[PDB]
Amino acid sequence: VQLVQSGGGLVQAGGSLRLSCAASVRFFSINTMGWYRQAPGKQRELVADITSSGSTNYADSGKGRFTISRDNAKNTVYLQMNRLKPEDTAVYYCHADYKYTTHNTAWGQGTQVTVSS
Amino acid sequence: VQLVQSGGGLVQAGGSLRLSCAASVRFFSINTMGWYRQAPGKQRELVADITSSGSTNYADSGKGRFTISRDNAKNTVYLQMNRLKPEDTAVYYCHADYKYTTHNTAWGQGTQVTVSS
Amino acid sequence: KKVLTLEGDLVLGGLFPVHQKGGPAEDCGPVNEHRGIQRLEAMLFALDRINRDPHLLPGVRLGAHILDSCSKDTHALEQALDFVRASLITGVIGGSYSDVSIQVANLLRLFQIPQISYASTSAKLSDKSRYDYFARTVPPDFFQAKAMAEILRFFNWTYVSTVASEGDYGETGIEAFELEARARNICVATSEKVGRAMSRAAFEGVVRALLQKPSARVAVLFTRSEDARELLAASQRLNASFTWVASDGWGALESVVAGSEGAAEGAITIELASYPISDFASYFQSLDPWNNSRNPWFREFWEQRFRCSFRQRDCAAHSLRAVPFEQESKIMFVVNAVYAMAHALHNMHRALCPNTTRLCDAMRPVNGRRLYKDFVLNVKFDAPFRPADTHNEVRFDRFGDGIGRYNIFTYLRAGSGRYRYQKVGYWAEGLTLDTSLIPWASPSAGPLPASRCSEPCLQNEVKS
Amino acid sequence: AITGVIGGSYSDVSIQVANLLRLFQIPQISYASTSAKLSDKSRYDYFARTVPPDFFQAKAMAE
Ligand SMILES: N[C@@]1(C(=O)O)CC[C@H]2[C@H](C(=O)O)[C@H]21
Ligand SMILES: N[C@@]1(C(=O)O)CC[C@H]2[C@H](C(=O)O)[C@H]21
Repeated sequence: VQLVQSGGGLVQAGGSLRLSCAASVRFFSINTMGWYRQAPGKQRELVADITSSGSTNYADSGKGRFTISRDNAKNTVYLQMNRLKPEDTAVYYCHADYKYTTHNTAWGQGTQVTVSS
Repeated sequence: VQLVQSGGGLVQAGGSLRLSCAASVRFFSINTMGWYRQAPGKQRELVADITSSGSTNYADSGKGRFTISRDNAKNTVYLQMNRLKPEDTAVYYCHADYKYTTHNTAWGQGTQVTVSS
Repeated sequence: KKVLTLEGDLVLGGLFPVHQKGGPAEDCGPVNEHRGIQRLEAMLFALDRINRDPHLLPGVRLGAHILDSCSKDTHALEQALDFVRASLITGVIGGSYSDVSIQVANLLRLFQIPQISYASTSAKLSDKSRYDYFARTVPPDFFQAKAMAEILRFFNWTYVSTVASEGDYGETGIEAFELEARARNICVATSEKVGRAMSRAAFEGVVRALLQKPSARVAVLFTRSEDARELLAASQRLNASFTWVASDGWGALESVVAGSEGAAEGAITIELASYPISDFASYFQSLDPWNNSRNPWFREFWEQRFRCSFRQRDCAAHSLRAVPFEQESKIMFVVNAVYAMAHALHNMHRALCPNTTRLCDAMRPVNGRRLYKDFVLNVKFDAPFRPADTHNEVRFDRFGDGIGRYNIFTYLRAGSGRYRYQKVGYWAEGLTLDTSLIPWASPSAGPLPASRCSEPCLQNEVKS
Repeated sequence: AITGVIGGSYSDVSIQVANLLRLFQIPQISYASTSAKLSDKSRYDYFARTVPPDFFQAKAMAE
């Protein structure tokens, strides 16, 4: 499946932001959809994930942040910037888990989320 | 499994030839081994085959000819030319069937024979 | 190895399986009299139609560099290398088999030039992360396995067998079929694979390995044309008569039942949903080996079809109009692919050259990325040579594939004078069967061949 | 002229570069790709690796 993303935004610290990630159904049962952050040439870190059944997990530094909401109808995940900081200057991505003989994960394009002074 | 051939020879019609074809076991159970004849750019045609259990098969017009004999210890086949015909100018290829998740068939090199008047 | 080249402003490539599978002697042997030659001539006919079309590239005459894949990955990749020697053409309408299109896409994305396949339905070709400069008019083959599983569930075929070819078509097809059969309570008896360089004895051994389970009265197929033909021949020689479930490899092809029409009777096969082109038949019937020197493969096909010998000049009176002609389920797809490439080039021209008609300075270097991006979205046109009843149109989805529609044929009419198939149903986001046309499925003739582990014992006395 | 390639470690990269080298008539060795698919010399006449194929390791794991 293809993952489209919207809502990059250029806000300062302490502002609000909405990052949306949608996908195509294609009669596929996407069983997990979440978000990731990483820098060009580095490892990726999970920030938020939902297994489409209620189990929601976050990062070690984003337990009280990164509020996410998804629905099994449109297969769209919306993330909100609760509290911003100058440490999340990395580019974000959203992933979708589909299990069709491969258990592969489909990623999306890049969305630039940077917070300055 | 790789196939090697020998016994080219050069004689007129009515002579005897010994087409030998050996292979490497590599703990592979070659269940069937035989010969085919064809020309570059044409379709293959079977002339002799042994399934390593006494049951042998020949061509539609070569039942009384093309004496084939295979061995299980050395994994080699030997074909005889009792009576040569001018229509036997096609090139021969020995094949061996191996079943390792693929049921593939391995061939060898061509030994072009020539029958004159 | 002969090269077929046309003259035009911009040339597009093509890779067609004109020759059959390569034998042990040469790289490729006999000529595909029904798949390679017919699709090649259909591409040539559609190119001639576009060159005479005032609405599609009026001033820009698009050429052709169509070549033969010889039904082998090595020869296909060598021809793709001959393609990319210029950048080392603009597009490539080529690739029938799955692995051929896989290797061609691997070599063409390396040079950033698009590719619109016409017969390869492999699911892994839809992976845009690995094959981004690739598209196809045929849809993928994971819901084709869904259609096969729905057909099997329609006839209550639980304990079934499987057979496929090694590579990228049989593996993914069998995987999808198993995943969609485990969800429909349909079991796999024997999961096997066949190779490429095969013989009659290997297929006889395959039939013997499938005969040791008499409970599996039906075996689904994801093989190619030659593999299905050899399997049918081996089952006919071993007196094994059981219904098959074929993929696009067999489809509605008459060369698979050539000689083995007995062991293939009552075999439910699935082909792509298409229509016979009313203008390609008039083009192919009017072909002659002397008035069509543009294609030497046509001369070879004429020599190998009518048992001709050009060194004997004997068959100077034969013609295609005398013999019966039957199109394929992919001629529509090859003409849709070349017309989609032409429409993409036309839209790119009208976007980059909005004043003149011929190519411009910014058009001579054709950027494959921008061309593919302008093709995947700015291509929506009614299918060429479409009947007046249907409203079919060529639309490429997000993955560069076609709409999901299949036809279901069966081999019947055991009389030697009317050996043919029969469309019994269509699969389009759902299953539709008409058992009144299937001989064995009708209850008046007899019960349908069941394929289960044990009999449906009654709960009254014996428990489950 | 490269005159040979020490090849990749993974298998997909290995088969891809082996295809490209067969196109250009270039030998190839390998050191980590233990795939048995690369043992088929009909498709990869080059790519003679110093590591055993997959089925040896599969038999080892079965034992
Ligand atoms: N089903 C295949 C495929 O790759 O999708 C494999 C064999 C063959 C069909 C064709 O040539 O039209 C195509
Ligand atoms: N086992 C692999 C192989 O292709 O044989 C796949 C992953 C990796 C090992 C390596 O890089 O040394 C090699």
